[PDB]
Amino acid sequence: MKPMYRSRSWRRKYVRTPGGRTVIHFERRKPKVAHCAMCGRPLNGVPRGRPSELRKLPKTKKRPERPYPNLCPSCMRKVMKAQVRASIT
Amino acid sequence: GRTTKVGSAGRFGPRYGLKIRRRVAAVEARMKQKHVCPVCGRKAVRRISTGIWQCQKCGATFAGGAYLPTTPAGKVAKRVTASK
Amino acid sequence: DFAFELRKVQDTGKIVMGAKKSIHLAKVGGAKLIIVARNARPDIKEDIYYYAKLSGIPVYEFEGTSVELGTLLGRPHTVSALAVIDPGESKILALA
Amino acid sequence: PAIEVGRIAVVIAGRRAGQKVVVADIIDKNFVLVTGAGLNKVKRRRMNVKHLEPLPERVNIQRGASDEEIKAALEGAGISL
Amino acid sequence: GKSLIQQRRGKGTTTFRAPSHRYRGAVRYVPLNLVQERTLRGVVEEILHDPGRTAPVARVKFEDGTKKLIIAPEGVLVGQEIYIGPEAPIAIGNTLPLAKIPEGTYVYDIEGVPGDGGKYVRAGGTYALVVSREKDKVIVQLPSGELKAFNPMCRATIGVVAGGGRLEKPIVKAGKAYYIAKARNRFWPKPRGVKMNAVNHPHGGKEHHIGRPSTVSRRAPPGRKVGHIAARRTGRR
RNA sequence: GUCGGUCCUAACCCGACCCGUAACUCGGCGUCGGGGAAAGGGAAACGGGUUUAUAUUCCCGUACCGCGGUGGUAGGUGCGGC
RNA sequence: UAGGGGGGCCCGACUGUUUAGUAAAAACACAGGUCCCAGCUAGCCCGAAAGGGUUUGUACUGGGGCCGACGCCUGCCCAGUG
Ligand SMILES: [Zn+2]
Ligand SMILES: [Zn+2]
Repeated sequence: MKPMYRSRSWRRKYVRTPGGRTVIHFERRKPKVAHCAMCGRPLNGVPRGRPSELRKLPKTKKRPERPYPNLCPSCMRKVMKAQVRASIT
Repeated sequence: GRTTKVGSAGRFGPRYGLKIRRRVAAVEARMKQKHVCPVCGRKAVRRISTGIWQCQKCGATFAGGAYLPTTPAGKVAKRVTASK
Repeated sequence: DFAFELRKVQDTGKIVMGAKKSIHLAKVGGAKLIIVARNARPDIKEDIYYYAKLSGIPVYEFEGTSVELGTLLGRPHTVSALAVIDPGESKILALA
Repeated sequence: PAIEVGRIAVVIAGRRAGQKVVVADIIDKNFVLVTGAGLNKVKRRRMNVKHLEPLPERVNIQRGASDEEIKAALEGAGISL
Repeated sequence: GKSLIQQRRGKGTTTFRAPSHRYRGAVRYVPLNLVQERTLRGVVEEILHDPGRTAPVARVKFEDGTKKLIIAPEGVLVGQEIYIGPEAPIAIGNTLPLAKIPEGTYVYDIEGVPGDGGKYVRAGGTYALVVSREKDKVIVQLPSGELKAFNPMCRATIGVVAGGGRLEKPIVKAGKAYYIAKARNRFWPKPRGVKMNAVNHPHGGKEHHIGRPSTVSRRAPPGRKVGHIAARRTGRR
């Protein structure tokens, strides 16, 4: 093992080969899930991945269609209601 | 629990002396009881960090004392500026 | 609120306690009076005041707390909002 | 006042969030019938009353009407969607 | 001879310098040349621990968008609105000029000269009390007991600093003191001068005693001010 | 092309302007700019064979990334669900 | 593979550190006690100056000395030196 792989940011895994070798493969770690701006609660409908993984997805497979996809639904409804009630006069 | 005299300072065992063990135990016992919230009235307030207190139920987060949510001078200032 | 008037409602008429039910009755209709506690969530308070000022239902603001309402009633829990549907033998609507 | 038939409201959930809508009928305690009425891209669909915010505006119609019959009312009443 | 610790500190080496890259930024109010007569409004959006401060700090967002740090008062809530200016009410957390603050009020974070950003009464649990107002000076009682006059246009904030009672509990262990000192790169552990050699300290020598009065004149040269510097008295009472 | 270096910043360092010094290849300095990690952050390749001695680098098989084109379509001007 | 045990006395409260290569200790440090300077263009300090450290700090703070966990206590003297 090289020093770059003695580093615990590489998540080693053991894998048996079609030739009977049983080698070690190295991969980088996955980033965590998107969180709400107001409450810090987790979001739904948003996939996890590194940039190369996210660039192999279309636009509509990355976020929910509804407005304000960066907020949890309760906070979204708060925002829409406040807009409405300020659009009265 | 199953100690006559020592409390949280039973982690010390024999060491560091009476005065210091007693004081640590008392401060920590008064700190680790659930306190009344100033927004909802329920007993669900705990210390996050030195000077920072949070309620588990309503989620209310406020600044206070080191080992208690209120201080005497704080209560006096509240009373006086409520007068004026 | 008055201990005796609200307890008389409790035993003579019919009440529906809880903020979700109160908001729903203020939105659709089917209530006579709505009582809200001072320190209740501003979200709930705003929704109630809006829907009831539209529907035409009177709202009384109880100066005490949600815990105190709950205990006033025979209940071990918060009662932040309350809806009087059926009054009886009491003068509770006379206080708004 | 109520969720009266003829009431104008905004949707606050889903795709069609930020859009006015006129109420047409009432199904259950929780569900009502809302039409976009072809002013805007919303069809004749049952919706929950948690998902609508009612506006003070109103319209003269009957309990259960049609889409060509509502568009009229908004002709003169003075209501754009 | 050889040098003292107090002389090596002046050189400015890593052994003595504060690790302020670890801290949250400095704490200052808002400049007058941008709060002249406007009475700005802000909302509290976070309360934070600061490693170089002894007091908790709060993050305030203002209307334009500008975010800033303030020293937090005992009682302030996340989601609370504060006001900075001359026509701001008298309420815990608001910043006003001394000329608009009644007598008897508890005050913190006082400026020395108007516009300097805040200098006085900053530590956990401290408070100052307003004593007298006049047209040329406002007299305030500082936590040392001392009465001091300020210009009436100097700004202060109303309430008490948060984080009091800190010293109610013993440190107990040497390791806890290790960490507390490392947090601000204080010289720890501390040596005694009477158990140093004579080349190292004006005390010092194999018989471990001060052999001359420990009171030292205010006019003594550097390398010689150790013990009790210009003491008016010594002892118990 | 796919492994590492060539990018980013950390603690820190340097230059110009500016100030000091009888002066300097000396001492400082906020700012402007530039540097600073082959175990921190950071696009993309795996298995089998081949040589006396190289191989995730040559060969066989089967893949991926970036840039640039060609030709069609979704969309612009579309929908299902409270 | 795998503890010999018990009773008295002196020092140091304890975990920790020390004379690389004749001293590991009863010496150092430690929590804690108490005294001194200082309201900030401060107090203490580096430097030939310019500038700078404590300072992204403000008396529940920063600097300077002596004793050294805990318990019971800490008497008299300001003529002399300071
Ligand atoms: Zn949210
Ligand atoms: Zn609460």
